[PDB]
Amino acid sequence: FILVQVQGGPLLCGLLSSPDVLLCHVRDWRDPAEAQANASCPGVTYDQDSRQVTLRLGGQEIRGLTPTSFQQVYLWKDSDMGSRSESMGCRDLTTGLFSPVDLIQVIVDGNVSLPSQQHWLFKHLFSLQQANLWCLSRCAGEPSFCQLAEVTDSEPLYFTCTLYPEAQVCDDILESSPKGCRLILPRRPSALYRKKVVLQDRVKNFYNRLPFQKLTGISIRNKVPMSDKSISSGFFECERLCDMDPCCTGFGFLNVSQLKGGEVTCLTLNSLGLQTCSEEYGGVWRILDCGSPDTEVRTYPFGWYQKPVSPSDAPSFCPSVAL
Amino acid sequence: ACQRPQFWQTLQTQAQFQLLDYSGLLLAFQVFLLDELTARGFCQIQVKTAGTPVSIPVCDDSSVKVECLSRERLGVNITWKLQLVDAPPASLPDLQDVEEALAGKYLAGRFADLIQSGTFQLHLDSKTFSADTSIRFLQGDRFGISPRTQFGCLEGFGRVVAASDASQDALGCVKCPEGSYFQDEQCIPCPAGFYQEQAGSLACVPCPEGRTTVYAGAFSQTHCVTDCQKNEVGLQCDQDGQYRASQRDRTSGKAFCVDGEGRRLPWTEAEAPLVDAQCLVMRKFEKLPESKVIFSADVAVMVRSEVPGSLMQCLADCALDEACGFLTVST
Amino acid sequence: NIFEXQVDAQPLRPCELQRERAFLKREDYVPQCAEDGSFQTVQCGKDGASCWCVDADGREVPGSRQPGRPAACLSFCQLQKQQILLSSYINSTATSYLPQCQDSGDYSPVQCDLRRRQCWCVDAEGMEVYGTRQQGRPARCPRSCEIRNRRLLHGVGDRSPPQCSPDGAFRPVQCKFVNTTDMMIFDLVHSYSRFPDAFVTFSSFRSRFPEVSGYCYCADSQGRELAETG
Ligand SMILES: *[C@@H]1O[C@H](CO)[C@@H](O[C@@H]2O[C@H](CO)[C@@H](O[C@@H]3O[C@H](CO)[C@@H](O)[C@H](O)[C@@H]3O)[C@H](O)[C@H]2NC(C)=O)[C@H](O)[C@H]1NC(C)=O
Ligand SMILES: *[C@@H]1O[C@H](CO)[C@@H](O[C@@H]2O[C@H](CO)[C@@H](O)[C@H](O)[C@H]2NC(C)=O)[C@H](O)[C@H]1NC(C)=O
Ligand SMILES: *[C@@H]1O[C@H](CO)[C@@H](O[C@@H]2O[C@H](CO)[C@@H](O)[C@H](O)[C@H]2NC(C)=O)[C@H](O)[C@H]1NC(C)=O
Ligand SMILES: *[C@@H]1O[C@H](CO)[C@@H](O)[C@H](O)[C@H]1NC(C)=O
Repeated sequence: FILVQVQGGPLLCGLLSSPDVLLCHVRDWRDPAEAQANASCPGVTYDQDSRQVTLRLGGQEIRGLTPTSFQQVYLWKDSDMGSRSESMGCRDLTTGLFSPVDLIQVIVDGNVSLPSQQHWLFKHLFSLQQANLWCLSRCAGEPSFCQLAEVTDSEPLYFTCTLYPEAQVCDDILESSPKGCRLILPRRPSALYRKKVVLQDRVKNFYNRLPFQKLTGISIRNKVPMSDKSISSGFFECERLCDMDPCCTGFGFLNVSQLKGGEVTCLTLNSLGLQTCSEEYGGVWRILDCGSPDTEVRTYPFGWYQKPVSPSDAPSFCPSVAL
Repeated sequence: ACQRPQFWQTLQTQAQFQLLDYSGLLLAFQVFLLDELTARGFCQIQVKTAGTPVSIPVCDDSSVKVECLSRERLGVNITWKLQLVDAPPASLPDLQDVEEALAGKYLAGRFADLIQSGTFQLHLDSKTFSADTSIRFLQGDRFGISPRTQFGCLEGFGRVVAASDASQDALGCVKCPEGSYFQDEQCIPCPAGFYQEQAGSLACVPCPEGRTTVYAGAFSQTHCVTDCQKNEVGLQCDQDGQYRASQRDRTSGKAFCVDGEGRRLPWTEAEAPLVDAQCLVMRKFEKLPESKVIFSADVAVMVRSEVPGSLMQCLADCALDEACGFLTVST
Repeated sequence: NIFEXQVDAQPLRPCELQRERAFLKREDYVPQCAEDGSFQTVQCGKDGASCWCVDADGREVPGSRQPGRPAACLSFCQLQKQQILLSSYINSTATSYLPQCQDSGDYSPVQCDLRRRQCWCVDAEGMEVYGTRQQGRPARCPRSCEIRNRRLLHGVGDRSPPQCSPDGAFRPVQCKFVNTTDMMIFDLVHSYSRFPDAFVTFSSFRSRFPEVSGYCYCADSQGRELAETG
């Protein structure tokens, strides 16, 4: 049954029989500015549109008679849902956007802070084929949040479809390969699918090159080798990779391992840390960190680039990073 | 409240002329007239310096106001406002030099001649709106034939001296303080439930949804307060500003527990101190008045668990039963 | 006059195209163009007997034609403001953007929507510089030489980065390299990144690139090569 109490209004008490998808969990990142028209998750909507708050719970809309606070569903776990006589008077173009993830790469630390959106697809009407398609289609419908979609069948009544943002965590080593980068998920997933990154034709930000040559305490989001490209093409890709990451604050386009000849590398960052060693200053008197000979960040167009400074902060689901 | 006064920050002159349909959106004509004024250089002051001439802007989006007086004759208000921080002190040393640059042959005398001539017309989709030869100047509620300047304050600064006696006192502007916002030449205290921390602001930041301000004119984030903390009846509060579950009376050491709201639950008042953890379980039960109870045969749980050394404990047994629906206690 | 070295299509603006075509046909009206290639807001006629104002496309604004030079013509920023406001009155449209003009009449480098919610950088012709739209006023709008350099990295144009002033404008003297063998512009952006040590001296440069010669010229404010200065 569903129980609803709009703030200082009537109290609803819906009964449920054979639900298909429980959909909104108290702990889900919800889009802060999301149109109520687009099937906004919390059913309540149009508070005082004409002094009436419509409720679109279940499949049935209450008229709206309301002058919110509590809203919960309850489930009979040991239900006869899948095994019930019908006489009791009851009642593929998107799978190509994703690529399976080798579950081994996942590290399982239950304590990680990772926003998500949970769903329960009940097994009495969902086959594993359909559940994998419902979950993937829903991830592709949330283009601002979902990068990963995992499906689990470790429960007797329902499949679990939880959508994640990017879960990859890297170390701060300036290297061309993602070997110190791991996926950290709270639980072992039966199947983990990653949306394939699609590069738009044009760049969306006019990035500013930092005057500083040395960054301390950076936070890296991804490491991509670019040595199989022209320098112009690699820079163009590095710009559009930071465009696709809502948590990216800037990128590095640089040669790493310069003592062995250098490797062209793109590093997307969600924190620039402490920026030092400007070429404009420290001419006669330098005190801060300078002179890293295993890295080449000076020659055009190498450098550290910043996404343009805006007073609007990153999406709330982005990881918290501090010096 | 008490702040440092500042000097007058702006100078202002106003003229009126008439443009020669109704019940329509005239605010388009406010932009069109400003564009025509800008095109002919009546929104800049040009100062004949030695080398490069500095340009002082004397208009904004509020400079032109139009009202409909009669058919085919619109009424136009033009207001030139000079900010003194833009007037070059090397070219206009005294404030008198600034007044005459704003109300003389380079701005207002040059505009009166243009209107009196008859050569001001506005081009709007092949239609022509020529202006009448009559021009009037505000002189403090008496439209005269000569421009008079009027002193004022900047955007974030409240007036403290009346307009009329600006000739008497030079310090007429104070910055709106930390508890305040600016509207309409006055500094108005943040209303209750709102706070502002930085002076010279245009709005009041609301408190977090769980908190409010006890009085008006709050001037810090910490001044936003919860219902528990504002509480004056002595109820103690935990961190995060939530009511402490366990309470003790002011008069007597008698101890009681309160709900999520500050309502003091009866029937939990006991002489023995109650630890907060003891009130949490009792907060999850409700005591039924006799009118809701019927005395007749039913069936009792047969739990034979280690018998205590106790209502507080007895409730706790039900609180973890998962089958107990309710219980009764004897005397 | 501008005439670039290697390009097949000259970067001529519409006024400069209409001016050249008219001078060729010995018409009595030849459009007058600004140094950057825009129409001058005042367009004279044969001998200047009659003069009128025009919009950004050279179309005569009605009612402006006059014997003698018009006293004042609205700039292109101001003329765009009129056409937007009339449009809403003529054809109901809830405007979301009204251009902001400097007191000289040109477009303000930063342009904000009426909600003051989104802002972007425009060039000297009111056209949005791509990638500059954001929440709030952009801290620093890029200049023309910096924009040209960034678009070069995105595959637009030749591979020779123009030299920019500290303010971000074009330097008046522009220098590039020409491969004398195939008579093509030398790929400077990639050669400099891969061989920075070949650029220490001209001895080291011509050791690595023996067939490459220098080509310098005078550039206009848009970085275009002035004719017959190479
Ligand atoms: C960043 O790293 C890249 C890749 O490691 C560097 O590009 C490489 O540069 C070297 C030398 O400049 C090229 O090696 C060869 O040098 C000999 C001279 O003995 C020359 O005869 C060859 O034709 C060749 O140039 C190497 O080809 C080149 N690799 C690529 C993929 O372009 C680059 O120099 C580094 N950038 C900086 C600023 O250090
Ligand atoms: C144009 O300016 C005149 C003079 O400032 C305005 O007339 C004043 O209007 C206020 C508010 O209605 C009155 O309190 C004053 O008594 C008026 N003064 C005079 C001398 O009439 C007029 O309202 C302005 N028009 C517009 C459209 O702003
Ligand atoms: C200058 O242009 C000539 C083209 O005429 C380049 O020489 C050619 O180089 C390619 C390799 O990229 C060879 O396949 C051709 O056989 C070469 N042609 C000749 C005629 O030798 C030369 O490399 C260019 N120089 C620079 C510095 O770019
Ligand atoms: C994570 O936190 C939980 C409870 O807060 C704890 O049981 C667990 O040991 C923690 N994991 C660690 C410390 O690795």
